[PDB]
Amino acid sequence: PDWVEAQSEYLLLRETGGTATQTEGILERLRLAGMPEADIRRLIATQKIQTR
Amino acid sequence: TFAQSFPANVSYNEYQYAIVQARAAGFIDKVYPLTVGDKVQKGTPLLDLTIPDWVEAQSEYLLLRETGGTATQTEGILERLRLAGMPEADIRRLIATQKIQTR
Repeated sequence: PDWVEAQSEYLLLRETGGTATQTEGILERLRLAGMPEADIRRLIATQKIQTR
Repeated sequence: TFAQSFPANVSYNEYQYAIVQARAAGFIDKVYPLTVGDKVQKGTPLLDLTIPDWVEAQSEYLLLRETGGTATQTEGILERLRLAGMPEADIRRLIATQKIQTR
């Protein structure tokens, strides 16, 4: 579950057409949180919150 | 008159002793070819790790640098970094790159 809060926050900034400088910052807060760089690529590729 | 042979053993110098613990929690990025038994030398790479403990404060620094805060306000956030555990050598790579340090 840990990573979900920040994932959704990223997905709604994709909705509210946020800046690259703003969105990238949240992807980085995930890498540091321990999420797999691949499991992140999977996030962007489907705009879907990874849970399992 | 005496003449006795006492048995002895060769051992490691216990004044040349070092245990390498991580300053703060994190995960391992990669680990170099090195296992128990190998002969290493001062400077030999052990492992690369990512630590997100200090990141928040490093921003509190870069921020201070964009608004040109006080020199005493900068030494503050800075010495709080060395107090947090961040290595004096890795700090020089924060001021020099002007980018946060993670790995």
